Amino acid sequence: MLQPKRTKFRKMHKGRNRGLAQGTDVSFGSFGLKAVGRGRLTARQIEAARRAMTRAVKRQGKIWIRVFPDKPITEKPLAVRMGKGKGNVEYWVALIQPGKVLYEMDGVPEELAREAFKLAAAKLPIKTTFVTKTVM
Amino acid sequence: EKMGLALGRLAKEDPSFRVWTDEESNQTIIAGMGELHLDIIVDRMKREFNVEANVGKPQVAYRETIRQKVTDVEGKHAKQSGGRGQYGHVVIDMYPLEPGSNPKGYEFINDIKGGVIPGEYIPAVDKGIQEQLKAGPLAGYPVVDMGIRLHFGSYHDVDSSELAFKLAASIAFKEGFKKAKPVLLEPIMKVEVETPEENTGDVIGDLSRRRGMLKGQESEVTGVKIHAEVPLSEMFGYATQLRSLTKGRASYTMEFLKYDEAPSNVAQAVIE
Amino acid sequence: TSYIGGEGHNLQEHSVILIRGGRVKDLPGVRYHTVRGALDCSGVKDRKQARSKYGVKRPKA
Amino acid sequence: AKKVQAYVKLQVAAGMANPSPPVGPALGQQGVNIMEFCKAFNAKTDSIEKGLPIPVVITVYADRSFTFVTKTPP
Amino acid sequence: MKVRASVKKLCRNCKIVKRDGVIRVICSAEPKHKQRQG
RNA sequence: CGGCGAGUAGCGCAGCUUGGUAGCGCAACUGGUUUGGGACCAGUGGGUCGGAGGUUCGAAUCCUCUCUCGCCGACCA
RNA sequence: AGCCAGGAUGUUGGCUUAGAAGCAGCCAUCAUUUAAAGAAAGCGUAAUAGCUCACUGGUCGAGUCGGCCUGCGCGGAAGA
Repeated sequence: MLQPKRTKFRKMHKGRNRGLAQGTDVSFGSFGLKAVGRGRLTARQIEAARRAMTRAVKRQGKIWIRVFPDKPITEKPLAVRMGKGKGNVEYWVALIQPGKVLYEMDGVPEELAREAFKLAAAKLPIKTTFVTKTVM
Repeated sequence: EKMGLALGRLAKEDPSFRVWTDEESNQTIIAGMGELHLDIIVDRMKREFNVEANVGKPQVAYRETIRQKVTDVEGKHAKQSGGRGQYGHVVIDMYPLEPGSNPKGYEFINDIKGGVIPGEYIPAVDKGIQEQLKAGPLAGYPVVDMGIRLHFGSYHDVDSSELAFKLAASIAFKEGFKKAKPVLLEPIMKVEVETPEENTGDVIGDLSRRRGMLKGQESEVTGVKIHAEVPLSEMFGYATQLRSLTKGRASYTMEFLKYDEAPSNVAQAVIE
Repeated sequence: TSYIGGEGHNLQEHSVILIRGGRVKDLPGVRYHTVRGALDCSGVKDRKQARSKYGVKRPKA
Repeated sequence: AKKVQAYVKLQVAAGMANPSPPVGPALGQQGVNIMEFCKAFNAKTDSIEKGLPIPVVITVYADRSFTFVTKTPP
Repeated sequence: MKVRASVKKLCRNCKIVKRDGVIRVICSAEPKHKQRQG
């Protein structure tokens, strides 16, 4: 499971999710899934969506995982009165904004990739579409 | 005592059903023509000879053999107390033998050259390994295909006796098992079925459902006979379970062929 | 416990026998015998000598 | 050898006459006798190459009469 | 049959209808494909 | 659950205080002794400090994060 | 879109030779005969056969087919 190995700090602020993401192009391959939503993907979902594709081709093509968690989420232990310190690190997530290219796939005809992304999306929360590499 | 009697004065009515008595488990095994044939007999004793014998289910054998080679396995028995001081040390290696049709799953070739273990002690370890083969380290079921070659060892002057090496062989023996990870062996049957023309197919899947590895179907004027391999566990009730498929028109027969390493689904289901 | 004299026994945990008198002196407990020519332990595999014991039919041939 | 009535794609080996193992109900599904088949098939098998992997077509009529066409190896 | 919020033509001969305004996927060849409420 | 005390050769304890070098007893192998063993006398090897990240010239040691394992108690309606 | 047709030759193509004959899959994913027909889209078999579709003939005779971006609706939608 992808996880930032050995970073600066363990717990970090709740933060905010404003604006538009940076990576909006299909950079590495030929086909890519762009996220038309605005939410927070978890590491669990990431690898899950990976399996749907890793299975969708069985062995052909190259898969690029654009995003990376980099955000630690905590949670208070069950039934503990509020207060008494900051939570305990549970799991990691990667913030998402619209117009972000998440999975970039190359090596297969537009057909299967179109089909492949239909499987990845069913595991991810936010609405996403399928976009292609264009010229400049 | 009167059940052994019960059959003897009921068997007279019909030779069609026969009588056994478990080779290894001392449980009587009833045989017959079908559920209808058997059903009334149960009452024939439950009333005529007063026998509420809890009508169980046919039983099993379930062999067990090693999965792979071993590496060093050695023996060592040292409890001195002065007067006895029995000290015997051996170092064997057993291997998964070739699965062959011969009943020689045991073969101990002596690799020792010189007096590291006295000649008058080969019989002891020889005696040793074979008896433990009736103590399959799951629950004590028939073990075979153990390629044993004794490599090196030692002994104690004046002292060393048969006691040391027969038992010390076993302690070494057990390691080869607790370290090369054996696994069960299930007996396998060759079952031939004559199915006219029409339910042939649907019969196969039933047999296929019984883990039955298909062998081949050969056609004749009336009835295609089928050669089939099936684990004996899946076999109970088959007759009726078959005639209900073939509308009571088929004829199956049973032949043993070989022993198979029982899979997970069946494997753990013996451990107790 | 009782004794079956002669390598002609064929029983395991069942199969009724007959009993006659006589211990064996070396087997702790055994104080009776079997009548070879009885229920579940008939004659000992065709012996011709003193076969009124080990009871096997003589050579009819 | 009319429209599809009574034939199949077989003849594993003409060199082995009356082939049981690999054939089985391949032709026996219809009710085709093997002893009768020895009659005609062997009649020209001796005349032609044998044992080559080669198919034959055997079409049976309604009165229990057949016909064949010996073919080309795959 | 089976009721779902998403009903798709499984077979080739699965058809779509709007009886009573309620979507149905009645078929003509096979029974199991008959589904609705989508 | 939080939270003060342990984690070291095959076994049990040292060494942590104030950082610089891993030890004692028994186990184990070897030899003597004896008719042989036990016992008893001599010699020797064995971990390199629960695992990970820091700080320093230097980390078994001083701090942090997890794990396994004990004790204290998780009370007042 | 309907109504009558066709829809084939080598080719059981290997292998695990038990068996995957257009139809479990692993590879090629052909060329011929053509008005056309894929060494195959689905149903059906142990493995075939049987039944259709792709594409192509004719008839009838006018528009028809599939995606893209949104407005506004249906379903998802069950409590004392």
